[PDB]
Amino acid sequence: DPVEDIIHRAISSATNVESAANTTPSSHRLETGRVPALQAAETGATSNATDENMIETRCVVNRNGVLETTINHFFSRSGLVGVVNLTDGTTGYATWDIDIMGFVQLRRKCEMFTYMRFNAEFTFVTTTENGGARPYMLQYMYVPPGAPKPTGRDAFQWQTATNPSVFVKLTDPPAQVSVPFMSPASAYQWFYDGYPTFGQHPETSNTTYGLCPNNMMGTFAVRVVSREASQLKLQTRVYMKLKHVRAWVPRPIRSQPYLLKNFPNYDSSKITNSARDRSSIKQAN
Amino acid sequence: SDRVAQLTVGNSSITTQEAANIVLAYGEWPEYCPDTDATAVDKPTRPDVSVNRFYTLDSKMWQENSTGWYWKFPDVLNKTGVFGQNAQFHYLYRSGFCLHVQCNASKFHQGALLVAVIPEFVIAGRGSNTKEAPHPGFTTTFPGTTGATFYDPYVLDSGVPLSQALIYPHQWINLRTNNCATVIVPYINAVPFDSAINHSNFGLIVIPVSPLKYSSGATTAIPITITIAPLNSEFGGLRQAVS
Amino acid sequence: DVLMTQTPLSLPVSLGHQASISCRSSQSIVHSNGNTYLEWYLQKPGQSPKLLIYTVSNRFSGVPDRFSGSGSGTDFTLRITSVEAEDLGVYYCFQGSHIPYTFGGGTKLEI
Amino acid sequence: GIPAELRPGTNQFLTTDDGTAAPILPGFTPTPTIHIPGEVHSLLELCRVETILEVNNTTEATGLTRLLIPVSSQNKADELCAAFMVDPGRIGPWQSTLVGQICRYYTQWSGSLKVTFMFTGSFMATGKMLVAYSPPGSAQPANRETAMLGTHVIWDFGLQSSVSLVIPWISNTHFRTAKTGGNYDYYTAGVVTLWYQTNYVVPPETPGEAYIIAMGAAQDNFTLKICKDTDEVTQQAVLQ
Amino acid sequence: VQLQQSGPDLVKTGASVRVSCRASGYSFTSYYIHWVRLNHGKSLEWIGYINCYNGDITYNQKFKGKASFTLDTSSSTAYMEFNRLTSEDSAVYYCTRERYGTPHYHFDVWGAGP
Amino acid sequence: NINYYKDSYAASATRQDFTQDPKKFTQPVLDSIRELSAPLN
Ligand SMILES: CCCCCCCCCCCCC/C=C/[C@H](O)[C@H](N)CO
Repeated sequence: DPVEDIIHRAISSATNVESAANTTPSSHRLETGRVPALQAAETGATSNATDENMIETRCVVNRNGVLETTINHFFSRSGLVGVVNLTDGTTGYATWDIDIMGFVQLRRKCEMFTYMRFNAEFTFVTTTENGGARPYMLQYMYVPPGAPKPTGRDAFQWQTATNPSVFVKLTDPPAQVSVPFMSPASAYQWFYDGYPTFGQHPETSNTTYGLCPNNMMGTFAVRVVSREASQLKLQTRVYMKLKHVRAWVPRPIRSQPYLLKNFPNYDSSKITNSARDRSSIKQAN
Repeated sequence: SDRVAQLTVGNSSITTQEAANIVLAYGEWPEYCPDTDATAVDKPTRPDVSVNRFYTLDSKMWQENSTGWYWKFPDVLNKTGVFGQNAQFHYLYRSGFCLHVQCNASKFHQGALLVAVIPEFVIAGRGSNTKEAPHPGFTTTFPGTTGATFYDPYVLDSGVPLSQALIYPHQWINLRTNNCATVIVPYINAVPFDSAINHSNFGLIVIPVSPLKYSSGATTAIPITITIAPLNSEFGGLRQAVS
Repeated sequence: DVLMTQTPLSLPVSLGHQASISCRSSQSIVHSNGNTYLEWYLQKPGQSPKLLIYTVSNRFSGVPDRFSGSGSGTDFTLRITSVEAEDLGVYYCFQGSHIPYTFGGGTKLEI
Repeated sequence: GIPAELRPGTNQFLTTDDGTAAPILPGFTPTPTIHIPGEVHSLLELCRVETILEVNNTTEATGLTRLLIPVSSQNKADELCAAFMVDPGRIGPWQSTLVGQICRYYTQWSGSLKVTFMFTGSFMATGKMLVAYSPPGSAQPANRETAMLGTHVIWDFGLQSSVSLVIPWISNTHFRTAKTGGNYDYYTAGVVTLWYQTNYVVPPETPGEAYIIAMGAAQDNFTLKICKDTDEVTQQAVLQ
Repeated sequence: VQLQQSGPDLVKTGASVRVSCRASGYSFTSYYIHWVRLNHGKSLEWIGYINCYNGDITYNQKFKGKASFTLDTSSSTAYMEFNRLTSEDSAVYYCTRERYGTPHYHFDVWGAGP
Repeated sequence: NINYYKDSYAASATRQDFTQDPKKFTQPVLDSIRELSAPLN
């Protein structure tokens, strides 16, 4: 009686997997009309010709483990993400903008997935640059985006009124913290197409391209607690272990070498192949 | 009874007689925004028939020595139709897509394309400096309605080799079996809604793998079109016009 | 960068040894694949130049067993054991890491 | 208090261990999740996706021509078309697939494989192609009447355009250490030669070469064991 | 596999020479073409390279504005040279070949001389 | 299965996942093909 036309599911199903799949026996087939080997790769779906339908197989109960391939145990190994150099006696402190894109061993793994979400866990190993290891005091602050970056060796930002701080010596075992998930979006994203602002974007060199604002996570500052300026050189080696991780939207793996931190350039003068060359096509070794 | 298929969205059907199948992307239908996800507190203004219909782009020619082509979505629709006048006024944006690529040939031609859908597709510069440093222009990162060409199709302008690029949703256009390919993509993004002019979500790619060969006397100009169409799109957050 | 072939005039005797070297260089290991390039080149005075040892050590096909070359860091050597009546041209060294590709000066042979 | 002596293992720092550590932000509630499609749960949903091999990795082919194997109308029968190895984790054709880039983060693979072929030829051109496979021990086979002893699937062109050989798991050990050399040739797995069955017959005014694209994947009982750190990485700086 | 340049012609100040070459015996859309000049009794110099598919010209910085390349699809090179000659550029202009995907060595074959 | 702090992100690794469903990456087609039939029919 009123206006009528105002009134007018998925495909995947999750299955628990404990071991690998089994194998059921078979026999020979002499019959037309039921062909399992022929496929069609144009339809985009991969084939599904299991080996019970090609060759005569035997009944094999399988007991291997599929535990060490889930992504919780795949990322939970700690690798280097940064190095902070400290020279004293000539400003006194040192800063490091938090960016895990720097060192290549953990960059290449974390680009397999597009949107991730985890909880990090840091560890700061600190050595004098000649293996001396004498006992001093150190202070590691953490400046969130907006707080003033400290300017001098003894300015008034080093008071630790709000933001965290870790006091540790040189002879103790290295420190360890547990940073939670700190993004304003729902998930960290590594690949952000699109300019960050509005306005008008130039033709020659737009350095704003692809800068994701959902990852600008601050600064990590460190000085040596003293009044008199001591005279020593240092390095720290900040390691990172991921945990409780969840990933989304897989993508292929980088194959060309890297050139910059923030930007994914390559060098088109010389492109390296994937497979190293052989003599002809008609021989194996 | 499985080749012939007719897709009808809005008021514009597409019939075909030599199709293969229809590929969902990651197995989930494009749906609206449930109320455990929405963060805007103003009512979204969803139209239904005005901006859900097939728009046809411009047809590139495929020759002997071609490299590739690529478009960016939803950049390509910001000038045509009512959808071009609801992505300029409105700040937010949310939709799905439903692609379709025609390329027909005779029986004595050969060759094969590769139609893919790559989420968060970044173009990289091509210079061996380490700081100044090269960067892609504005007419390359957002090509418009035409769509530029690849310079290096073997590494996809990102240092990603082509042989591993079947992990994305894709269909083949093999010119002996089918002549059209269809992908249906849901909305893949981190934040629930999205800005419409800067953050372009994903990018279609057509790369000719086995190149076109034909004997003497056949017709030499084989063109390639695209036919996209949004699905269940809703907008929100009105303001003045910014192109 | 720049290259310096250290002997612009080396005068060997047949059945003797040579050491043509370019001591002056930069790091020259970049292009980030490892693989410092540093190719060598003959030039017989009537023809086009030809290849020789193409990386630091590896020989190119057709080059005889006499042409041996090694080195590391910023030091690079050629060592040939039997100077024949053909190995008489001019020797060049071509680096290929950085963008302005440089060929160095040269090296003569006369006896 | 309670008496507690200490142990060896004190004051060390093992990387791959999972223990607690003191948080920095007390009382923190993160930004809530929303539904995002396409979630993975393992790295065995990424080994079952067919990608493109790189079979024509010879001296004279450069670029997109590397990905495909050429066929042509031969003068005789019995001829050979291509040949490669089965070793995910050895340099050669498997280095440009998702199996070859994941089975280098791990050691000791297992389970079956499969290889899918696709023919990109014309419409009016037919033929047949034997697809052989032979377990190790000897060299690469010589003529076709020797390579029809192993597993083989005879493939015929038509309206369909794919056959998918399932390379079985025939091995003495339960795993295979996925490395080659001299002493590690005890873990190799034989050759996958393609032979012309009859010929490639073509009507007049039709192009006279077609191209077979080879693909590759993994089956359902595929497991990996020990996580190591890979070798295809390259750096000498800090990426300034 | 040969690279056949043009015949040597002397040109005074204020013209272009447009020295060509022709790739003979292989697939021309799969190789770079460099350009190397040889000063008289002196060292070699590099000019720049043309990529035979997708264009992509790159020079030195000592030769910008002059010697702007072109390309032909009928198996022929840039055939290009300096617009403003001087008195010292009576050199010999070679042309070479380089594989697209890298084989770890450059400059395999060589051309003639003008 | 123990946690000494009163926050949830400071704990160790949680329980095993043990679930997977590869049909959203192998075969995401509408007309579901079977194993024993001609797929373009
Ligand atoms: C005393 C503790 C000082 C160290 C505190 C560090 C807290 C910041 C860590 C947040 C997690 C890493 C930041 C985000 C990760 C990647 O860098 C970004 N996603 C880059 O895209």
